[PDB]
Amino acid sequence: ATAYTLNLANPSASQYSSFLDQIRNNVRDTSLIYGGTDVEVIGAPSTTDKFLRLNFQGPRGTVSLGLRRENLYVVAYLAMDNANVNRAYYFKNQITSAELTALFPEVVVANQKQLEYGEDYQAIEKNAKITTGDQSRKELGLGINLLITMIDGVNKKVRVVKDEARFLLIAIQMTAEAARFRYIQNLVTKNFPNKFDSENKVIQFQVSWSKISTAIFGDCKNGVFNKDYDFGFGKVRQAKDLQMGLLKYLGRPK
Repeated sequence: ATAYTLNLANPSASQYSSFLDQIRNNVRDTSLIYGGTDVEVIGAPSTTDKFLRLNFQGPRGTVSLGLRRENLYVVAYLAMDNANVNRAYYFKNQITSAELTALFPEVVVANQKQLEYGEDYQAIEKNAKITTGDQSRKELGLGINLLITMIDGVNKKVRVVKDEARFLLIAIQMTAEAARFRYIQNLVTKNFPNKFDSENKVIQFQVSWSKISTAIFGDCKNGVFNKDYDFGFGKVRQAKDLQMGLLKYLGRPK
């Protein structure tokens, strides 16, 4: 229903940051305070407003992303094919035809296609056909200019799973992940708008969202963890050092 647009025609660091804040502010429950921190926390699941639409506006067209408001998981994407026909591709276990019709009204039922692979990084990465290093998303790098290049691969083009998968990897990280982790946001704005190398720390943050959220929710007092934690990149005792942007909903603080 609700939609936010990122103007990639005339991108600026401030616009990107405000865009992420709009996502955070949309899904958060301001009454939720985890571990005595000021970090935004996603609110309880809604049965009336389940999805959020993100529009990547470019000079040659617009590609859209659909995310679940309850956890920021990707559910689908919209892009015009080589015949300028709007088409929506979705993950079966994430959304239905009726909901997809409401999310992307410009796409007719016949043009709704269920993706052949899973929504997890592993499944998408295998279809991305990355041939160097560990062959994971880390090998693609990050950045505004990279996102623009990836969009060109799906915008008004014949669907190629390799290009589609690569677009999803970058789009998910530049939106959902950047919303959750300020460290990721800061890397993007620091190198704005250039493409740059990703890091082990970037991946380490992503795989430990739940662990980090659980730690702040139930083992943290006034921003200080009750015991040292290590999520892969070193010992942390203060939640502030994690530079979190959005915590997973785990219920209300006890």
